[PDB]
Amino acid sequence: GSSGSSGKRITRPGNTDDPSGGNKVLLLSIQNPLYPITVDVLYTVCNPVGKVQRIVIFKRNGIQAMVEFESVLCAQKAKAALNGADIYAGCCTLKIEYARPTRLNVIRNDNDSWDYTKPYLGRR
Repeated sequence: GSSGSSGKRITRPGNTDDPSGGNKVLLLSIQNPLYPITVDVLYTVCNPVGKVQRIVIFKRNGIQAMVEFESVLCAQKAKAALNGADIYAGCCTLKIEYARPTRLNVIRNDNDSWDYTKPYLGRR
């Protein structure tokens, strides 16, 4: 013979979430990028506001690119100065939007994505 009781209580790893907005990283979306938009084009109008950490240009349903800043503060100002900052003749408008993630990723250094923070990669 044998006998035993089995009991348990609901348990989840997830923790209370929050819509807390504000991050050093900002999702920049170029509007009507008829002309090729490289990290330079951005960092060019971005630097004028503050130091830039890195810029990753991806192609997902529209020429997009994420730009990170030293700290959040800088992001606040930069966001504005860039918010609606026309780059080309009535076109290539900048559409900044506090990205979801706070940290970015850069496989390698190229026109697509550039990493200023660490300019030392290939000591060829």
